[PDB]
Amino acid sequence: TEKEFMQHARKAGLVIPPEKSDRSIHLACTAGIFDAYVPPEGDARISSLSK
Amino acid sequence: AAPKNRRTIEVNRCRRRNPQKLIKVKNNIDVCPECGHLKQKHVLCAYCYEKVCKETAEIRRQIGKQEGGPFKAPTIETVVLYTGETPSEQDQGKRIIERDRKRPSWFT
Amino acid sequence: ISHGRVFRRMGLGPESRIHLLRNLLTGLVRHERIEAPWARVDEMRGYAEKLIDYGKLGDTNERAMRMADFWLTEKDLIPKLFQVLAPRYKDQTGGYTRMLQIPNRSLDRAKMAVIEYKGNCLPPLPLPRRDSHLTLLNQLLQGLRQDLRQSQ
Amino acid sequence: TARGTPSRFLASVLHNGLGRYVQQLQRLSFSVSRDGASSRGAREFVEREVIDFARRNPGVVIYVNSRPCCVPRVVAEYLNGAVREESIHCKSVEEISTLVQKLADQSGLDVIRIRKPFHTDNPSIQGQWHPFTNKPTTFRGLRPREVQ
Amino acid sequence: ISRKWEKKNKIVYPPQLPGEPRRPAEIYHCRRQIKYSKDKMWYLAKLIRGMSIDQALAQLEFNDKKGAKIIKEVLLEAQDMAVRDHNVEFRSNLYIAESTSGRGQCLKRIRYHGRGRFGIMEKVYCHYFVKLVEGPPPPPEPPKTAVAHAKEYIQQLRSRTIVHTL
Amino acid sequence: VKKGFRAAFRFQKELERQRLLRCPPPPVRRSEKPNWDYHAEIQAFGHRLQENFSLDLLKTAFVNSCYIKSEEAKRQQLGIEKEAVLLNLKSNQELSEQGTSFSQTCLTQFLEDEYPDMPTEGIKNLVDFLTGEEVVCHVARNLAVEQLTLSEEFPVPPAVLQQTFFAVIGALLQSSGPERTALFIRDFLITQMTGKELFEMWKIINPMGLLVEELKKRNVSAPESRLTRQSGGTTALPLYFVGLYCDKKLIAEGPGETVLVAEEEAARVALRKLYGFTENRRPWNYSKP
Amino acid sequence: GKSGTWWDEHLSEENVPFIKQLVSDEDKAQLASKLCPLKDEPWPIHPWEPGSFRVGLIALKLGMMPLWTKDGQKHVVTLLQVQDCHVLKYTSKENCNGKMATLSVGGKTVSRFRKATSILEFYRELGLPPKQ
Amino acid sequence: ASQLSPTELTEMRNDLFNKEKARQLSLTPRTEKIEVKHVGKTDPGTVFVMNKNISTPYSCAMHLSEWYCRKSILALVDGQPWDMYKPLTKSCEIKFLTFKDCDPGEVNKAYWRSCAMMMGCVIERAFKDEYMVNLVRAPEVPVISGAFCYDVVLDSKLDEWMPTKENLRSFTKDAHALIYKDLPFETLEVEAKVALEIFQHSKYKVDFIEEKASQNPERIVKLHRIGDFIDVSEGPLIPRTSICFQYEVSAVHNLQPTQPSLIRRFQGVSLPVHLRAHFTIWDKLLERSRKMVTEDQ
Ligand SMILES: [Mg+2]
Ligand SMILES: [Mg+2]
Ligand SMILES: [Zn+2]
Repeated sequence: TEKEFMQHARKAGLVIPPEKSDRSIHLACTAGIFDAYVPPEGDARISSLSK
Repeated sequence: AAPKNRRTIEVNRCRRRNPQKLIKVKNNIDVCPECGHLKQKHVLCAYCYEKVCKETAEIRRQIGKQEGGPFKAPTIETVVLYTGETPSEQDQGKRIIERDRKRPSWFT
Repeated sequence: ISHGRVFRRMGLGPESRIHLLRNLLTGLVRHERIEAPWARVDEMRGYAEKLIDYGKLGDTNERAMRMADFWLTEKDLIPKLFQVLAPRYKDQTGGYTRMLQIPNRSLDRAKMAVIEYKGNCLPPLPLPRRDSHLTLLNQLLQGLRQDLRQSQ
Repeated sequence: TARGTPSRFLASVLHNGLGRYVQQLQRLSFSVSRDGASSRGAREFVEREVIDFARRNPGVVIYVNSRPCCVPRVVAEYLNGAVREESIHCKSVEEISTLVQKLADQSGLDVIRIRKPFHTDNPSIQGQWHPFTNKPTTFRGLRPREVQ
Repeated sequence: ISRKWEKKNKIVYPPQLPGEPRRPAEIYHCRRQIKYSKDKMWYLAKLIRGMSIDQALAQLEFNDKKGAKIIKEVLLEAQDMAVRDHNVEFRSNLYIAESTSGRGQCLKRIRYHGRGRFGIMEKVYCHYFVKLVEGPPPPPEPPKTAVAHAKEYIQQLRSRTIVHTL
Repeated sequence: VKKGFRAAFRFQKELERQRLLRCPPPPVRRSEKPNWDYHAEIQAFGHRLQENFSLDLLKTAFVNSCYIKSEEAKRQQLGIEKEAVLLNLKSNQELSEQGTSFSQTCLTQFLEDEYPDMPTEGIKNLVDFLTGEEVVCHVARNLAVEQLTLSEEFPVPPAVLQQTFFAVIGALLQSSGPERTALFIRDFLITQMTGKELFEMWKIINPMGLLVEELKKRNVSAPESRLTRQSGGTTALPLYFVGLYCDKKLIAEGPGETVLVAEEEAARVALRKLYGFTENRRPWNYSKP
Repeated sequence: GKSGTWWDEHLSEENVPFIKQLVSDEDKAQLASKLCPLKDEPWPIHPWEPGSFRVGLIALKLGMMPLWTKDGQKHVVTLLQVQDCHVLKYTSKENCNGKMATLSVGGKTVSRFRKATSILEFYRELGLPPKQ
Repeated sequence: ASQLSPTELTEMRNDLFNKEKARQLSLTPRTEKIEVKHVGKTDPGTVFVMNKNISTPYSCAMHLSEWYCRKSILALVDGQPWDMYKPLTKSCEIKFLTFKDCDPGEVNKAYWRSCAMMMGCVIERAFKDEYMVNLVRAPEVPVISGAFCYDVVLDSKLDEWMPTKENLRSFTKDAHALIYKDLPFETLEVEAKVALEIFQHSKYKVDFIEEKASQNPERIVKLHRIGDFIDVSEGPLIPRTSICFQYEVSAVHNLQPTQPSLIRRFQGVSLPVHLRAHFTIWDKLLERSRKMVTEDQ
């Protein structure tokens, strides 16, 4: 008549691999873009061959 | 005295599930005319009562600031003021409690 | 068998009942609005009205002063009763101590209520108003009232 | 027990003996083992008797699968759609011949309680009993204690 | 432990053909391991079972039980997930289809009776399941009138045969 | 754990049985299940009916126009040239038309020479009942032409099943003379009339008007209905008996729960007795001359 | 579903005293209308036969009181007051049990706002305020 | 103007009504979004995103709660009462009106328009078909008078009779048959040309349509429908016909001397389900409504 529950868990991943290691995570992309291509304002207006 | 036999689940379901033991549907319930937060008839709305008790609590805190310590309890009527709101001439001798707010549009 | 038997049994006796009502009444005279369970404010409302009657009997009356000295347990509420509460109801006869139901206590699910003295510099209670005169049924009854007024 | 199992009425499948009798068996699907002692009687059945059985009543198509199995079986399919699968696990040649003959004889209806073993489809000829059979009529159809 | 009522929201049906009815939305939600007995929770679940969701919230806001606030929380968040995730467009247009309670994992304690004797006190837990279906609440089954009673009795008398003969 | 293999395997087979009984699969043709050979099935279909079909005409009769178009649609969505055998399939339309024409005229001749008093409209409704969709699909399903029929949409929608059943009637008409096909449609269609009343097949609406028209032909004047037997008029479960008298002579008598339904049933009884179709008639003489 | 209701739920602040005054005046006039039954159209009055049984009343028990007689003894009486008594309906001899005819008699007046609809229809057809 | 049975007239009328409603729905091509705002009291700052010319204000009350569906009778689109089943057009701000509100005068007028229209619907299908019934109009009387009124010319054969209580109770029982089936008051705002093309026979309806079309510059009159009845009215209606709970036609009265022929004014009283009265007060109100209402000037 002396027994308790189990399973204390958490549901959010975190940043353990820099807490100490010598293997870093091998990415295959980047976050965003380098410098955004600003299109011309009349791109549908000049949607033909050229001008 | 002790049971002579185990009551089955059929007899138990006949007992603990009849309309004398079920929860009765009530139909006293409608929307409050102000604030629409579903009061009961013959009962003050808990939202509007919470409004009034919060404002009454702040007024009582300002009274407790103005009365200093206990056993003070003045021999004059009190009256509350909000920002702006100069004291009327009929509220001359009456105690003036001013907190800081606009006067709410239910307390007139 | 309790036929015609008023005065609920509240505390642990008669004397504890008088002390419970005395504490509720002293809180009412100080703060002018109280929330408590419904039976207790019912009994205390029946006592509060006659306390206002004793306060309105006057200040130099020794019997009224004795009653205010017993029932008010903080002794500053006696000048308040004889100089604020009783002059406030100098015109009225018996309509004060307005009592209304508030929903339920959180823990033990009791029937609670609010009583207040009238006058009452506090913000007003959300009173339920009787229905307006411009509605359908009341305009029909107003037409009937005007018709039997013109018929007379 | 009969209250615990279903029951049907005695019936023919499509009025067999009225016009022409038709063999109510469609198929026999045999699955016997090459190696394995459990299929020895069925192995000898495929040796000697299934050829004469196939020649005997040609309405039935017989298949022998010859599959590795610890329990050989026979699946008998009937015309009305029913499928009856029986195991011929460790049986004689005579027992398997009796089994396939009994499967060849019967029809595909359920073997449950068969419930009143006769199926007259027009049971009465002189006219079924109603309470005004064996009762005399009276003049102008008067009831008892009538006046006119 | 088996958690399948949580996985019922992950069913995805094929896209419907234009010559078909609507197939109303179905939303399952449950709250596990409530510290409340399963019988007392069952009485509230039987109270709700057929009502609309706004009427269920109205009855549960004024019922003075411990499980009433719990079921009101579950029904409110099921309404929120129904409008947000499962693409119900009207917040009010949902009715409770299934409403029940199950046993949860319990603990055991001693009760210390009044000699050197004891019992096994059990710390009770329960679940609450709910299933919402969009659409108006279905009308209650009307009680059978004397016409239907008479029609069933005459059908019974027309059904009988001459037994134990041809 | 308990050691062993056989009880675990037996519980596995029971688990598959329960799980297959919970979610049953959509049923597949017998052509797609493992034990199946088409030529042996056509030969056994010829043999169990005690008939001698020419197998090319039966294989002609079992294909369908929808099956031809669907097979060419399957070979054209994949683009494979199957113009070898598909151009010579010869769908069962003409055999079904021959079968319907012969079955209609032979059933008309049987029903005319068995009941010479039945009207033309009644024999037309009877041959519409026997060649109707439901009973030819029932006989077709319990004689296993459904398993041999080539089509799409596996349950074989009943127009296609009726068409292929009359197609195999036409194939029997091609391979053997009119007498053998007459015996075939006798034994497999007229036996469906057993145990059924007349107006369960004709389904007339106004029997009294048809009865007074019939008596207008036979020069019997007009049937007057007189009430014969009754037991309880005031209650909710009456019983009546209305007899139809022609010149003070009984011709029929019918029971019922009201007077009107007893009169209508009496009209039905007279209308059966006039047409030579009573439940006491000579049963059909299945024999060989 | 339909909620409950009472008589003065939807009435205004000004219409409640008007409805009280109106219905009080109406049933006061209805009680005063039946005051002279012998001038309306009375049923035929008969003389007393020895095998006869007449109607009774419905009274309201006020209280008790002592009461003395000429020999000196003291008796106690109960004061029963007949407040508002009216014969309501008559059922003939063949219509109840075949034994004796019955008369219905009503008690003191109560409010129309607290009776069932069929009872109010009965008193509206009869012309009296409803009885307790 | 031609000979027509009374049923093929309602067939062609409601078929033309459905054709005009289908054209009204089909004129808009796609799903356009409008941002209707809530400028009410209870749930302020709420802003719906609705489908233009499809979504009703009932479909805006369904987003909030069920009580907004139960108790709201009229919408208030920016200054003007909108009946609860009329498709919104422009991006607006909305507010709902109830019977127990502070100033319910507009919804009272809407309720009495709907009850008078129901009385016209129950009058026009209860007479003998060899007699002719011409529904003239329902004049907008104030609700302080005891009853709503509907104007009807009867047959020339019937300038002498008046109904007893049994015909009136037959009228109310048919009106309760109308009430028991919960029918939608469907509206449609049509041009004067199509509206005059609807009726074509009742010259009283023709002059009433011309009167209501003369006052607006676009010549648009308000048609409504309960099932297979179609009538003209000024202003909006209530959503459902089951909102009425206590209903009665009181009497009929003849007002001859303004005209050669005889016009008969049918009068009756009603009360909604949320504002029902006790049986005694209801019989009082029923008793007053037998007196003739004359408020037209
Ligand atoms: Mg106690
Ligand atoms: Mg010890
Ligand atoms: Zn509120």
